[PDB]
Amino acid sequence: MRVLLAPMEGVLDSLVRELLTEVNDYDLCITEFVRVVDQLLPVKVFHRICPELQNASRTPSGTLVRVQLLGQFPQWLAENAARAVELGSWGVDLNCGCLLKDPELIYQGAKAMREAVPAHLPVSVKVRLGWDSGEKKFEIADAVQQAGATELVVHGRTKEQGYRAEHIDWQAIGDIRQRLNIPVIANGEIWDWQSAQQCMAISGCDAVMIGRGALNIPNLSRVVKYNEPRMPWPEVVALLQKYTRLEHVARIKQWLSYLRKEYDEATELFQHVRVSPDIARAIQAIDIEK
Ligand SMILES: Cc1cc2nc3c(=O)[nH]c(=O)nc-3n(C[C@H](O)[C@H](O)[C@H](O)COP(=O)(O)O)c2cc1C
Repeated sequence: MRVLLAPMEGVLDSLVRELLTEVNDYDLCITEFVRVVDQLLPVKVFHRICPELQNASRTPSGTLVRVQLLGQFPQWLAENAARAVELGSWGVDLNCGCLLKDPELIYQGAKAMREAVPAHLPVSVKVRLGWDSGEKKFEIADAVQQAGATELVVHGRTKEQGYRAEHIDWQAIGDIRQRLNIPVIANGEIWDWQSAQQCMAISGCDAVMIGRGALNIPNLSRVVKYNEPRMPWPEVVALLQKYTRLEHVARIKQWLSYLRKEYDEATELFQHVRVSPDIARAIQAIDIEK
């Protein structure tokens, strides 16, 4: 089984990647997107989004990270893809879900990137089922394969369905997988060991990507792969303590907000820390127990 850590712009950055990968077995993390328009972005932008590039594309604990690009113009997707790779990125990812209601644009963008990235390095594309309909989710999928992309992440909802749980369609992901000859990584609504098993049995995918769930349960990759139990609240606290010592984070409150769905003890700690960065002391104060 492969488990990928999703890109979560405004939630996951290099610090949380280093934190999480330490206590997980993610096969690969995708960075938050590098926004591409019509310019080659400076080296400094890539290093800042992806500090791992200077560590052979790995978090300190050794988990691979891949730079993601977001954009439309194939020429510039290609030049930025080449630069990502020159700087050390283990392949490059293309965001087509945060998007493109034209399979031709996905085809051209991914192709330019494939040709611009050294053939032995992966070029992956992340998509949704469709814009306002999942009709010809095959067109999109065909586009990606025909472009020469290495693998396809499919978020099992259309753009309009947003993040509504009742709209997740793992079977659609399966129909795409049956049709293609590159790996399909199932994404969306994977929260625990059982939902992962349900997803893979229905889609037939042996690879999944987890986003929001990876914050609700900090060791979700090990939960999914090994049916490890969820990380114990004292360990979560110990982890949030380590987070404070990694150095300005208001993402801490955001994380605690995520943790409220799974850990009862998080709702009180959320209220405490909600309402200056003395929050560091408050968190660092707690004795583990309990
Ligand atoms: C806050 C937030 C930020 C996201 N940022 C990105 C992103 O930068 N690039 C991308 O391809 N998808 C992004 N996504 C989409 C997710 O990676 C993922 O496909 C989606 O959350 C569904 O997976 P999940 O149900 O496991 O969370 C983002 C989603 C959320 C909620």
